[PDB]
Amino acid sequence: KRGAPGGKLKMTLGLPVGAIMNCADNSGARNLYIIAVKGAGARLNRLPAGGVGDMVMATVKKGKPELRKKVHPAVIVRQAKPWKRFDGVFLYFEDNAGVIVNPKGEMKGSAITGPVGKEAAELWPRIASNAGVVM
Amino acid sequence: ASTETDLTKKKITPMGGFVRYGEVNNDYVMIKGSVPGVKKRIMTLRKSLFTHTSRKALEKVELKWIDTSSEFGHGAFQTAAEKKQFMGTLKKDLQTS
Amino acid sequence: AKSARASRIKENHQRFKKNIAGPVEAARLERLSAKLMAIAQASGVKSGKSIGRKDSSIVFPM
Amino acid sequence: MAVRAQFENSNEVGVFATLTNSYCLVALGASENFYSVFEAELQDVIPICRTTIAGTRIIGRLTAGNRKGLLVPTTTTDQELQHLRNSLPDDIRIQRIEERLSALGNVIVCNDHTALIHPDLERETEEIIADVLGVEVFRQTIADHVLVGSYMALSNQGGLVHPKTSIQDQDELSSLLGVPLVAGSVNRGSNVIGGGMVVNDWLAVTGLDTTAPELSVIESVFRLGEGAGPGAINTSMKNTIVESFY
Amino acid sequence: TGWKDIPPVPTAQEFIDIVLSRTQRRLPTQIRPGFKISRIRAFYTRKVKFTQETCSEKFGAIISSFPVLSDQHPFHRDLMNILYDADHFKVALGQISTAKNLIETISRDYVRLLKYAQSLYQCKQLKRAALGRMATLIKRLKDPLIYLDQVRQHLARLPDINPTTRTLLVAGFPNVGKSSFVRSVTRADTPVEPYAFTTKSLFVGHLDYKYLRYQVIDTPGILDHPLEEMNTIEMQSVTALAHLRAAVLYFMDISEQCGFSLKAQINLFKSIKPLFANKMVFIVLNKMDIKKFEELDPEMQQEINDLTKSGEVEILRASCATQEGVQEVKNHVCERLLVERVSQKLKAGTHSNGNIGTRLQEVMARIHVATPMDGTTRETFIPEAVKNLKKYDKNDPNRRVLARDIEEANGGAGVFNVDLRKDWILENPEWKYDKIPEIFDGKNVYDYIDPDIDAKLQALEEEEERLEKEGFYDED
Amino acid sequence: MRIENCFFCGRPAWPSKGITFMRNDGKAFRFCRSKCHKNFKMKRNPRKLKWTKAYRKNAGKEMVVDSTLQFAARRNVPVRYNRELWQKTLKAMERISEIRARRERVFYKKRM
Amino acid sequence: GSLAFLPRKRAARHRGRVKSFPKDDPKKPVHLTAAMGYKAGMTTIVRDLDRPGAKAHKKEVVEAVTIIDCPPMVVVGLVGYIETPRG
Amino acid sequence: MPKRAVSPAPSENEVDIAGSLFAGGFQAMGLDANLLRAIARKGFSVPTPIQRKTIPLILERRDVVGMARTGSGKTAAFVIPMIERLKAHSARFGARALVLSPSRELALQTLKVVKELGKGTDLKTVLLVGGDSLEEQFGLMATNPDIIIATPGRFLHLKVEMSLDLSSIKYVVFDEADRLFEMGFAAQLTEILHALPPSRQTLLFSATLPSSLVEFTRAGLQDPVLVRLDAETKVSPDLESAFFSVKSGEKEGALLHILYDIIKMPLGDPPKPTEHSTIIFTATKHHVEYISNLLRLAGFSVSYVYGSLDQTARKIQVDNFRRGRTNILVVTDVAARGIDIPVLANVINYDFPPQPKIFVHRVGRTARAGQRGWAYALVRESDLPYLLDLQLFLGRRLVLGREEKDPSFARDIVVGSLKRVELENNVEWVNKVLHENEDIGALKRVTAKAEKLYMKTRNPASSQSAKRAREVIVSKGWGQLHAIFGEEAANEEQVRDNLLSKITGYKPQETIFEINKAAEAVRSFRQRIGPRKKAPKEADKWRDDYEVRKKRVAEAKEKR
RNA sequence: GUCCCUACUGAUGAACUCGUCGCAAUGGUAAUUCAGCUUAGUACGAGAGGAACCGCUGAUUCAGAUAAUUGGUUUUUGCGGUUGUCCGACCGGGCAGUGCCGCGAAGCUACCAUCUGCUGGAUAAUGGCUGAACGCCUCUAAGUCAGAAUCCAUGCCAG
RNA sequence: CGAGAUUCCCACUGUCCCUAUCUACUAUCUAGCGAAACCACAGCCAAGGGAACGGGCUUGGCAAAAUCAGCGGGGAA
Ligand SMILES: Nc1nc2c(ncn2[C@@H]2O[C@H](COP(=O)(O)OP(=O)(O)OP(=O)(O)O)[C@@H](O)[C@H]2O)c(=O)[nH]1
Ligand SMILES: [Zn+2]
Repeated sequence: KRGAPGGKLKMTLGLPVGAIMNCADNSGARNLYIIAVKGAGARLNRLPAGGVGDMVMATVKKGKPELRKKVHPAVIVRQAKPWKRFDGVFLYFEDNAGVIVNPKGEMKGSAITGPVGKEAAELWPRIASNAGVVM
Repeated sequence: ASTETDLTKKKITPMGGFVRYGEVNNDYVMIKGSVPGVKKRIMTLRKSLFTHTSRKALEKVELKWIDTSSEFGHGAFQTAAEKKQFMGTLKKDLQTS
Repeated sequence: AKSARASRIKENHQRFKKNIAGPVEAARLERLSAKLMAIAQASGVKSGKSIGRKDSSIVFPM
Repeated sequence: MAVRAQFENSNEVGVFATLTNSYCLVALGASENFYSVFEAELQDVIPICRTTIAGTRIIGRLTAGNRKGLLVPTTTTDQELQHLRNSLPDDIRIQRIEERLSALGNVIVCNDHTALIHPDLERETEEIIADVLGVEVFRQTIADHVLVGSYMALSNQGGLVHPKTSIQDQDELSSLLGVPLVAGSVNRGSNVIGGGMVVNDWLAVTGLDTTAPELSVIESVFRLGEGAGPGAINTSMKNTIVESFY
Repeated sequence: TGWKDIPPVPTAQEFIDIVLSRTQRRLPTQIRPGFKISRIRAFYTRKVKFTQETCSEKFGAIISSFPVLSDQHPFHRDLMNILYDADHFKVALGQISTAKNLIETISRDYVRLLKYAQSLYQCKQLKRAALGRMATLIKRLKDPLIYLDQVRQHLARLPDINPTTRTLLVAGFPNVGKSSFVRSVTRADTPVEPYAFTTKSLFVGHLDYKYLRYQVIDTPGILDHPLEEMNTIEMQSVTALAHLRAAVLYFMDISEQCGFSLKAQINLFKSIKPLFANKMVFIVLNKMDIKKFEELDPEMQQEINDLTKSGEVEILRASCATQEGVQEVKNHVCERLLVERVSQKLKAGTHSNGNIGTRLQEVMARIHVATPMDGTTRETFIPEAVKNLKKYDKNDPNRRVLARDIEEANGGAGVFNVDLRKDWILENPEWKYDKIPEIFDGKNVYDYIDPDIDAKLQALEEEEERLEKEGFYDED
Repeated sequence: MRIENCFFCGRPAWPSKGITFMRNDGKAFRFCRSKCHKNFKMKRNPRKLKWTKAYRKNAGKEMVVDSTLQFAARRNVPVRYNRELWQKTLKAMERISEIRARRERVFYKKRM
Repeated sequence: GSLAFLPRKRAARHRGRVKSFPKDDPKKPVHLTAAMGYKAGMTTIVRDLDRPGAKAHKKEVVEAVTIIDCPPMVVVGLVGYIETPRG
Repeated sequence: MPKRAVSPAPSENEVDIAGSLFAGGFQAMGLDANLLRAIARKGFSVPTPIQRKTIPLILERRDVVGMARTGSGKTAAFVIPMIERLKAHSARFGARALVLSPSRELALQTLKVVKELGKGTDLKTVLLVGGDSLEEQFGLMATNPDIIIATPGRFLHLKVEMSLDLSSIKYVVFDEADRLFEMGFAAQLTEILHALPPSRQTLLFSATLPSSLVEFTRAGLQDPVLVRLDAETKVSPDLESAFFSVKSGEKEGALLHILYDIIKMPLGDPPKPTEHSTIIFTATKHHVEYISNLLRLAGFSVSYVYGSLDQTARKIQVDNFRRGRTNILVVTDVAARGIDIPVLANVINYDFPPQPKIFVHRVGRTARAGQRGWAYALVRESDLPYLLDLQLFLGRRLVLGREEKDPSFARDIVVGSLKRVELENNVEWVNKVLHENEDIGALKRVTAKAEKLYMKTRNPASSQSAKRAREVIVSKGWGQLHAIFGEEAANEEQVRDNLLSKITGYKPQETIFEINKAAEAVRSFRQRIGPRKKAPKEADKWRDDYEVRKKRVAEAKEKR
């Protein structure tokens, strides 16, 4: 199966292609570079945008020398762009954060720093498992 | 506007009346979603030409409450009673009384 | 994906119409017509029973 | 007796469910396969509560509790608290707690006797945990991982622990708990035991991708089946473990 | 993993028809004499280049997709060699390369010719001539395509074993009962028809043995030929027996019903003995029910015991007809195989040095059992109900209701609506199916729920009565 | 559904009203309006701001004490359903509402 | 834009023509097919969703809903149409 | 997206010793007293052969092309005579010495060497690298340095911006010219060469001599003298060699077998190189990552250094290897020529080099100063022709399998097969890892695609090499055991494999289909193959630190 | 070696007495794809793996709408603050082609928000029924059944 | 107020866009005055019209006054 989440409601996607977001897990990366969003449609002149709970291709531009300049899938966990939730609640995060994930769903890291979105936690079970704060 | 969940005796019209329309005292129809036209305009309701093909129809609806805060601003007081109770007494009202 | 006008989808929609929405809309219109009725009840030529005349591009002028 | 079941298609039955001695909580789903598997394993001996916490699917990782009580976070609503209270019998206490660590199942792992908490847990939260759950609490990490509930699981008969835990760490952990412990893997080697499975005193539910050797070692450690396995069975078929896990 | 994902290859006429169909259909086709000569040559050279490209891509897919004989495990290389002559396969897959390369050579040749073409008829005849060259090349390639299609079909319909994994081979003379044994031990369909060469190919099944996978292979059989002359079926049999690192079972029967003398089986087994010397081998006396191990002659017993004398051989009895000992023999042989595998695994990592491997450290970490120093066992809460309820059985008619059956009766996944009200437990039953007030006068009814609120209201009313006596609302 | 209390502005924020912003250490703020959202973003002190309910509270302008104010508290232990309990709660809600109205009036009366 | 709605024309009548009514069969009981009101505005509601198979099933859902003020309508006439080869 | 986005970052390391067609103390070389004192303070007591051979030529003012590995002292070799020629700061406006280096790190290293060796002199040295302020570089040029150390692109940009006159430059140095050409600086290098006056002394220091570099030197240098690091191509007699014919599906397991038994490497972190010093040279960076991860899973102390690796990361890895914190070093070719490699004891080439001379360089990387070294090769059927080109280049007799009882592993090229039992067990464990952990499987797929691309992009062998490769494959020695496994082994496998040789040499009588039109085609085909005979924000009153922030704003306003 | 005519659309429009409610010839015509649950770890399968129908729920693109709620925009110059200048000073002013800074209604908006997107017949490849040519046979010759996102119309827009 | 403790950014470019600032250029209606270029006669479309010649002509499609605003079709080497 192609790496596109299934069963996701609409939201205000706020992470375009080529975005410097900060890293969440203890893999060692300091930031991830959104370069390609998996599952985005094919529209000309439209920059693919991603939201919480979507696996996005990421490249470590700043990080530990072991993990630097490395491309692997990663899923968005926190977005500072305001989005609404089916209980009619508009919310947004302080930063833009994602955790490095393999295409099946095994996260390279072990602990997730900071809070975790309910959308990411619900769409991916182990993010809920290894996430210490989800709100 | 009162629903079984909240026994708050109020009409469908929020605080201050509808903006640019007024206050309704009649039978009214509350329908989901955005609907073509603007305020004061005649709206023609009619039956569907064909029998329905989804559970969205013949899905029974149970309501909780209806937003009655003033739409003329970013108000959060549904009823004048709760508003005059929460704000307390004001000097102009005290001088009038 | 099958088109909205596909024969299979049309047949399934007809089955749904005849088996599911049918009785619900029937009972709905039954109570509606009942309330309609509640609200509603809430010489031949000289009498007008025989229909007469009131008060030509089909035939050529004569 | 451990059965392999899928919530929808995910093997993290521990993530989508919390199971204790006197009750078991199942998430609301489009289907009743998962609830039906639990009732099949438990034909109405204890209540099965179809619960949602804070409008979330992840009840297993968003609640933590034992027989004596259940703990749910601030984020849940009054409707859901009333759901838990009314569904749950009178013998069982239910409490909503205010913690920066919302994942209560993750930061809290507990049994009818003991409990383990996150290193950074608050003192007031610790004392409310203690008096609500009627258990004693230690502070400990599992293989240098802070999420004890996800990375490890408890049962009064025995426990399964993070695979990479050192021998000395496992020994001290087993001594402080007072129950037998074994380090092993679940869900075809998934490192997350607590997320992978949920276990009560007399049965277990795992994912389908769990292999037969780890199913057997789970049986032995948790004293399931006929109780023939206290772990001496694991030592007897060590050879199977050696070949499979080499 | 196998070789089924090998794309089909067409015959000569087919490949010509499809290649010419692509070059006809996928490109513009109309050109005019009034058009510029440069555009004419561009058109025709584009046609030629497209024909080259499609032919080259198809031949490249074919070659790079067929298996590379001398990079596979010796079992695989010799098995595909006996099934399919390796030298001849290789000369075929050769001709096809040389043919494709000649296609590209002709491609450049006619590209220069078209580039220096001077007229529409020039381009006409040049393109016709080039496409004729490729057509004739495939026409000569007619037979290799058929051969490669046949080898593709079989290599697709070829059993896929794992030489490394725990394996048990079953060998012997034909009609001894190998197929009967393999059907008894595993869930694999092998023809049990009673004629000499019933199975012309290796058959494969699988079993579980204390939660461990084993693969059982049934081989066709071997006669008294001294391996210099053989049928191809016996050759694939001996290749399996020689290159499959596995436990070996040799099935022989005391009754000569198989059609070979006990001396004949003895000679065959001593002939194949060096091929099995490294391994563990198990001679199984089948059909003991019709002819037991006692009644045959004492010197026959003596020679079979002299065969037993060696230390890497074992003797077992079995009767596949009634399944007298199939479970016991499989249990025992696989147990010894498991013990040997454990020994090898220990040695790999116990190699001389003094430092244990990281995998070995992990396996000790896994096998280690934790136990409290105090030696106390916590008291447990198992209830008598779940002690004496009945086990859940799907075929059982007098069954529980099940939420699944309620769902299926009342619709399906998206139809049935679950009702938590039936699961609600309340003091007064008709409490259920009642709405619960939530908000009232803009203040939360739940947040203001509290027991003894009657007494608290009485206290508040006393306080208000005291205030009223104080005149706490008078105007001055 | 539960009527939130606005952090900065104080007022009883309603569903579909206001925005929610939570900060990574783990704390969530519900803002009734963009006005209070922006006032909290700009690092203003709600104590310093005069229109804020909590300033009106700390200044003593809005009454601080009394059993009615101890009645308003977030409850943490749930209770089994009972029509009688809920209906006596509702009549108590009316009774408390008139309590709060009269006592706010008289508190302002002694303020002036 | 869509070709079914172009060229962009003004509405000839401010009211709005119904054009098509539901098909008639004699078997149903009698009923009117239409009604009129006036768009007053919209409000917000929250609802206990009862959509089986939905992610937000049995959860609070916030929606926007139009209010149409609908005073009782008065019957003042009947009309009889005949079917003809010209409609 | 960024998988081979542009190209495999390590392309190849092409060398052309045909560039040879171009043609004991410091006090004995008689340098100035101040330069001698600076050298003594730096600690250069005995000159290494590279500067011992080059400095007299540079003092004699001859153009120099120097074949020298990194770390031999090339920077000192071309700076000492430069300082000895300069001897003072010139009052006339105009730069006199120019050095062009690929990267800013190497430029900084050269700058540090220049400063340390010219401590005391009034020479003005400048650094012009990318990322620095153009205004600062303008100011430095206004201060008029005598020595310039720069990258080609930045130097060209500054020259174009300032209309700089280079007619006063008499000393030109090209540091790491092969790296310059690999990075593609050739166009602006030629532009700078054209801009420079003809009357200049040119030095070009490189580890390798590609054909493009040879052409550039021929076009731009006036009678260049080629100095080489002594016997860099002469294979040391103390080098022992063993080559193993291995299949692709068993090849990782064969590498593990060599590491486990042939070397008897300890597993785990080790308790100045080590006693084992296992280095592995591969073809692609994907191969480097795959092998490194597999070996760390196996339990080795592995440091990996590949071509396009981050500078700090490569320094940390090289430091770990040189200090003995790791025992294996995994490199292809580019990082190998880039980094400083100490004396090694074990060298293994995973992917066989295309060029015998690349092989010679990789085997001269070990067995130095009379110390014995070991070299193991993994050679496939496709890699055999390159092995044959290598044996022609080395002039060593070929021993296939066990044709000789005691072949000389140092003087004779000995090729054999590895032990079947341990080979199969390592293959099994490799397959188990590949099936279990998905990351390694993804690495396997990407390194397989990279290997396929490398097969397409690799330089081809000779027709005759292909020929006697066919006859070697026909010969029995290809499948026989290597001579290192023991005469008792030879005994057992000779007792056995002979009937196994008969099995492998089976000519089937008829195909199974012969056992239709397809069958008729097969029969006719058979008859045919019948063999031939920033100020703070304005203070807000409501803000808590209102007065403090107002004070900060006032202080910033006063500072301006 | 260099500004003309007119088709078309929209908005108007003279006379047919003015107005209301209608009909519909004609012209255009609109929906597309993917995903998840169940079926189901089932059919199949030596293993590995592994479907489809029915039913349900979402998402992409396109199209027509709308501002309940959330961001954005402030000749509402609304409220608060504030910079320097001169009129000797207060004063109120010119002042900075509307001074700047905070919050801000209404309106307008947003792939930065929400809603909606529909049914009958006839067909093409093909699969058939009956049955001649041709005493067997045959989907075809006569008669005829099913069948594609196809076509034609309804639903929709103009009138 | 706490040496208070912790977190984010700062580079260059002979690269692109936007916003901010400067200079310059930009303005409508009604009254009154009031030209010039150009003009054989007029301009719907399709096919045909030997000579790449169509606005005439043949056969058709069709064809309803008059304004304002957009819009696209024609005019040898
Ligand atoms: N009575 C008896 N007959 C057996 C037994 N095992 C095999 N047979 C006979 O074997 C016959 C079938 O041959 P297989 O079972 O296939 O023996 P095989 O060694 O596989 O040889 P093939 O027939 O060529 O496949 C049956 O008809 C049986 O009569 C046994 O245990 N008892
Ligand atoms: Zn506010």
